[PDB]
Amino acid sequence: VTTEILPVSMTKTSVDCTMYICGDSTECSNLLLQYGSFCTQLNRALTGI
Amino acid sequence: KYNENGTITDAVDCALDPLSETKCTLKSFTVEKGIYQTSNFRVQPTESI
Ligand SMILES: *[C@@H]1O[C@H](CO)[C@@H](O)[C@H](O)[C@H]1NC(C)=O
Repeated sequence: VTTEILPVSMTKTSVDCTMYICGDSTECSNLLLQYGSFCTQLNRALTGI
Repeated sequence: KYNENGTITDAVDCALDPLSETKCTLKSFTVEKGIYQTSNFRVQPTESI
């Protein structure tokens, strides 16, 4: 009898890109919005994973 | 929502209720069956120390 070990899944990590970059900051968030969808796209990619 | 003639015919109030939040997040007036992440619940400060 032999044992074969294979991974199946990753930890389902999800990162809030706005909180990560501009935590509790209105002034920072307003500047972050000048980058358009970059923040949203990152959240989407992690959701997909 | 702007129609073919450039007239605003509808709108979503992005802070009215949780479904409106989903419609706003997905940039659509139609939401398909499923679970969507739309926001981040945050307790606000009540005192200034
Ligand atoms: C645009 O205007 C024309 C009249 O010139 C009307 O017949 C048509 O239905 C209008 N389009 C929309 C989307 O309301």
